[PDB]
Amino acid sequence: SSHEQFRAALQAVVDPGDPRSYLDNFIKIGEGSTGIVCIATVRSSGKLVAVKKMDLRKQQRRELLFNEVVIMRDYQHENVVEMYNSYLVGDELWVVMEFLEGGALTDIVTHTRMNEEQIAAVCLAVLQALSVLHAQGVIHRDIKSDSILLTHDGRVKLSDFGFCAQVSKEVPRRKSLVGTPYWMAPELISRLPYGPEVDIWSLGIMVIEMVDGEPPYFNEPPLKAMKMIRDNLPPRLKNLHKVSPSLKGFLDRLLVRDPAQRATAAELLKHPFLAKAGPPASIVPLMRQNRTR
Ligand SMILES: CNC(=O)c1cncc2[nH]nc(C(C)C)c12
Repeated sequence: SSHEQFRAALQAVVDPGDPRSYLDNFIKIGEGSTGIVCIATVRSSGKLVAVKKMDLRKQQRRELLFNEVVIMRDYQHENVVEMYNSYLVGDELWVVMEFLEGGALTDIVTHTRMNEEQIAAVCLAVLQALSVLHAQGVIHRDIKSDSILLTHDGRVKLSDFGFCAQVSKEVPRRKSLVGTPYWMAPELISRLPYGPEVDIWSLGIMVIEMVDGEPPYFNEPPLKAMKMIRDNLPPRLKNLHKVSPSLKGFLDRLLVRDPAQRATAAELLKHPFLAKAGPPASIVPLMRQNRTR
């Protein structure tokens, strides 16, 4: 009933019709917090696309599903996953989007050791995406390795906008407790009204993923890790001796407890650490299909 009501709402904003009419060979390739991801073949072309399928009845905040169509309509960009169409299919929202065949950054940080050229490439690409989003008041709010996808040729794109929000003159700060515990900014855990700064903190934690292979406190259960992030000084690299002074200096601009003193995306784009960034090709050897070839 509220379900039926919500379906009818989603229909108002999505494309008409049914992509099963033009896609074949759905194969499940992963699951996130809002739904599953399949690849599919476009029948006419043989081209591959990704289809995110999000059940309207299995969301913590089902109104956040509108984030998909806000981003799709308004905030497309070369470092954001291309989103082609959205549909209401039975009790699910489907988004047909680009297939990022280089996979998620998670697989790389789990199995591989990135060098600083590679790390600098990912950070530069993400910061390009964030500078543009933040300038328009869009906060991603779930920055972590799982949200960073790669093309086959090593180009970096943000994905998983399901938890994003907008700030504006009339709504200058957000308050919602949103994100993934280990990556959450301390002001957000503290329930202080917050802005785009929270994404810069989360990026800092992703740098720690890239250097150490996991976020701080990853062995603690989530409710307990958030307490630690809230209460303690900024987390430290397990492997400080393994990072250049340039990278440590960069990281120290991200993991600042006071949001007003944290570097902004625009400022971070000028950091000397990012001069180390290799081209997309530098990332390609880390990918599953290449690293044991
Ligand atoms: C883990 N996340 C996803 O699987 C995903 C999410 N949104 C868009 C996508 N395009 N291509 C993929 C996979 C190939 C990584 C995705």
